[PDB]
Amino acid sequence: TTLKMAYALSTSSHYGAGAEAFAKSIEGASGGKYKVQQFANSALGGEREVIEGLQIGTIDLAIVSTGATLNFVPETGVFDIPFLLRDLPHARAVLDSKIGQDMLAKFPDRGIIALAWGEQGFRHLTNNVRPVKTPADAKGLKIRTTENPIHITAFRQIGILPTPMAWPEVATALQQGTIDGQENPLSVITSAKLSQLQKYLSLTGHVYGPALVLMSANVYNGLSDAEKASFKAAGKDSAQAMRAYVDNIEQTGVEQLKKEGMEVSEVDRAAFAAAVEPAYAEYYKKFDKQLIQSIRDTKA
Ligand SMILES: CC(C)(CO)[C@@H](O)C(=O)[O-]
Ligand SMILES: [Cl-]
Repeated sequence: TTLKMAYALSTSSHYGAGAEAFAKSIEGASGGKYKVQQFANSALGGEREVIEGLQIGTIDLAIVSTGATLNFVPETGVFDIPFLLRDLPHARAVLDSKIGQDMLAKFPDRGIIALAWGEQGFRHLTNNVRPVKTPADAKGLKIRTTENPIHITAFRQIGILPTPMAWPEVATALQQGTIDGQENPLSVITSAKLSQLQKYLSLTGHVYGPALVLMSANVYNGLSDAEKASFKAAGKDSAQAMRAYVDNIEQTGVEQLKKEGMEVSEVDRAAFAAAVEPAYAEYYKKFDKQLIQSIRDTKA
């Protein structure tokens, strides 16, 4: 059985590393009973369509951001609150804990199996208009966001004009100048060639970007208990490969982007965190305050 695995970016990206690790894991475990064929570079559409495909069973596997997943499992949105997950060790500890694992168990009610929390890293603001050194500098910029309402609410707080847009639209819109910028981690800014589309980078690190390794219920439900365990294991191997890719690009990424001609600014992240904090008025209408505190207090 050849399973079809979709993702948005190149085979040399963190998604590619994750998909390759998944493929090797399941092919080895299954003695070749299951093989993975990769559909990179958004060939099967935007992430929303990919998730819809898993629900119907036309796509078997995927690695996606949390850009479009709140339309399916809104409860996970808590992880998308700017500055809540503080750094890579904290984010990983939270997602690997019962807090994160309990969230994965919410997907099957929607016809989706969530095998593991993978990773993109911390998202940064890019644009074509001017350097952004302070939150004031960002006001008035037309910045593309994902479809994620938690992100959109945050950016409104510093006067950004957000335009939610699926990923396949972004390069064209940047070139056309209908949006001034976007935000994504070093892993994406490098692998998606955004230095060719964006003059300025500010290292806001405003939110951790998780990823999800997903599988169709169609396929998963058909498996034995041993086979289900092997897909969960491959999910974990995929997540580890993504985290290792991120650990590496976090060391080299800014240097790479400067070489490619980007003007990179460090910022005072505490100023940005303070500027977006009033959005908690909205977040507390969606998420339990005690869950948010438990995330804060998760160690490591
Ligand atoms: C680039 C991306 C599709 C990766 O999942 C996502 O981070 C997004 O939509 O910005
Ligand atoms: Cl897991």
